[PDB]
Amino acid sequence: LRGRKGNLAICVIVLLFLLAVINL
Amino acid sequence: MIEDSGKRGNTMAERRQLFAEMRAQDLDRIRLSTYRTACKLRFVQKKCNLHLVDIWNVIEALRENALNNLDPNTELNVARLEAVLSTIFYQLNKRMPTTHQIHVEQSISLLLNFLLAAFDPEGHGKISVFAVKMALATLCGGKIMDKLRYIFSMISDSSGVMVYGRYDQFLREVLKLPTAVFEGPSFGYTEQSARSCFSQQKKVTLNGFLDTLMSDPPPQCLVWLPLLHRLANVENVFHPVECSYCHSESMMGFRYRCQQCHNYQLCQDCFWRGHAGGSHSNQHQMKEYTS
Amino acid sequence: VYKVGIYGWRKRCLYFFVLLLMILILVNL
Amino acid sequence: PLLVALLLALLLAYIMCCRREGRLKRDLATSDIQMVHHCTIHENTEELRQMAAS
Amino acid sequence: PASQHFLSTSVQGPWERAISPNKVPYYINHETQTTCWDHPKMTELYQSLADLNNVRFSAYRTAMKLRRLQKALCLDLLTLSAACDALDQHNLKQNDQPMDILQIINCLTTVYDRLEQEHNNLVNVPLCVDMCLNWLLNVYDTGRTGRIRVLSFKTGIISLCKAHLEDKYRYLFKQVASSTGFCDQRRLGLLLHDSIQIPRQLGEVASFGGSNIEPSVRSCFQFANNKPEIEAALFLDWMRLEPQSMVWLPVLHRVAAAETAKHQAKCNICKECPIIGFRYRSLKHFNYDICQSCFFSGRVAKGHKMHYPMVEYCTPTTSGEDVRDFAKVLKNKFR
Repeated sequence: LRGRKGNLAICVIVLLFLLAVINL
Repeated sequence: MIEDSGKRGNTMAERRQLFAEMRAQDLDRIRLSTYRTACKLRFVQKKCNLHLVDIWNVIEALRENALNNLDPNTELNVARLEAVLSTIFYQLNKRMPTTHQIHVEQSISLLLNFLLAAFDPEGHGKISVFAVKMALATLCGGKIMDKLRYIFSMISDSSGVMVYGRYDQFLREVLKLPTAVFEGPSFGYTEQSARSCFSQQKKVTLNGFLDTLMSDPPPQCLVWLPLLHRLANVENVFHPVECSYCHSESMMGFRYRCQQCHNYQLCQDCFWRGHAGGSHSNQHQMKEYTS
Repeated sequence: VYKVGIYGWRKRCLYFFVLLLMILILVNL
Repeated sequence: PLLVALLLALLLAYIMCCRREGRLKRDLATSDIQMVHHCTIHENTEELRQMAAS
Repeated sequence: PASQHFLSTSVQGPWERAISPNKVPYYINHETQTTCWDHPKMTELYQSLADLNNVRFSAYRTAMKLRRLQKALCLDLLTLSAACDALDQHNLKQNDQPMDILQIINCLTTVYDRLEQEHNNLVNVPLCVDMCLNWLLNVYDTGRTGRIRVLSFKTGIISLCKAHLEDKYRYLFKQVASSTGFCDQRRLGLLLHDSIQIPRQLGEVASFGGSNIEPSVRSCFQFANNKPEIEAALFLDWMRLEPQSMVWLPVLHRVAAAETAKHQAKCNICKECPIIGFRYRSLKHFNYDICQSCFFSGRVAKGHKMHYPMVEYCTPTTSGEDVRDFAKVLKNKFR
């Protein structure tokens, strides 16, 4: 589903965000 | 026979009502004969809703009624001709929206009564094709250029040169229209109108025809011909300027400005009815603004 | 007779997140 | 990084300033007769499914 | 019939409803010597049509109304092959052969039996036969003589069937051309006359040059380099030139195709996203896309220009093509 693909993309965004936070 | 008498009485009553409405519009109080004739023609066109019909609708309708390949001087017999008006009526109805539609009988019966007044003063019931065709070509809405090109096409030969006899008959037919609106003494047919408009020696082309009839000023016997069209264009123009005679906050229609006095402006009603005041004099020149 | 639906506030918040991560990571670099 | 942050602020300005766009004002300029058309042109457009059913 | 006095008041004025020996009612336009039918189902169909006078342009109006009719008549379910087999089965090959009511009834039964066998839940044979007879005799039986031509019926069915546009063009050309494939002025004029009998039935004949077929033949034979006869390829090329009196059929094909189109775009007036149907993109400004719902009403956003060019997408777009035309419009606005 487009909604489910978007939700997994949001999970990708969140994991990238936390990775960048711990890098900082 | 009895139903024919009833229909004749109804048509006469409708014509009388139309003339009473025209006289009740106070257009006869207009001092200028040209503007009075133009206003009467505009009121007749608006009441008959003929401003919504262009020359092309008339051309297609006469093509449908097999009038394109007929002699111009063919007297039309008295008949119902219900499909004849139905052609134009349905052509308009298919193009116009439901809310933007007009009456069925009043729209055309008044036009027929006015045509009878203009071309059949003796009640003969026989009108030539040329007279009605020229009346429909002139009184229809749209652009004056297209109707004038059509007229020049039908008053000329196959070589594009206007025929003096055909042009003379055209002038005869179109100068009966001022007689229909009681402007005979104002704009009546004269033996020297064709000579004044055009010379019998110089050949007039389509370009020459357009330049001569739209010259500045136009010829006296047809000066009301373009002006009425202009009266159709300026009839809904808003001017946020005050007046000087009636002191109107907003004036709609033609604008007239005096080039002599200071801060003096007049509306179309004040100008056409001869209204004047102050140190201004009536002989002063007026410049016409259409916007 | 007006019926249109597209998630708009979600788009603004996504653009906000992209903006802040861009700021943060360019600062880190 | 100051130039970078300035460019990011320039981005955010039109990211948030637009706030989508209105449609009711375009209805206001639209004539109510044209709005009557808007129903009818949508009525047969939404009847496309009932075109298949019929 | 008893319904005569009841439904004679549905129309007024010169229109005069009359009954036929085949018990199908019809109006009369007596001074034009033209007559049209109106069945109660077609009466309510035309009443629904009369509220759809909102189309600003001419060709769009004709195409949309004809598509509505074809879907309502369920004749869009008919293919070229079935109609061709049905007409060849009844030996209706001579274009000038007089056609009585019985032969048309038999051919219509032949078509609609197959149509019902394919569309049992969508086609009712007697009602569809009555409706299609109503329409065909509306177009080509204005004299109430009960006799029509095979060529006119063929043209109507082939135009109103489901087939490729060039396939219908080729079949109609073969119908009007001789055994050598050549078509002179007279056969082209007859075909154009049969074509122009259709818009006059609805009332949009004058917008395409009227009923005068002579300018159309003149243009076709001027494109033919004044050749005495024209060929199928030249006929196709002149048709793709989009003449005034025949553009309505490709506009119908386009609207039929775009009825199922779905564009990922937003209407720049009514803010409708995604665009479903016809998408219109301005070729002067940027990011201006309008749906046909507001386009047909004549309402314009930001006003029109000195020239306001428009492209009309009827199919979902290709990203390469729209990036190319976006580059073109940036180039245009740069100058």
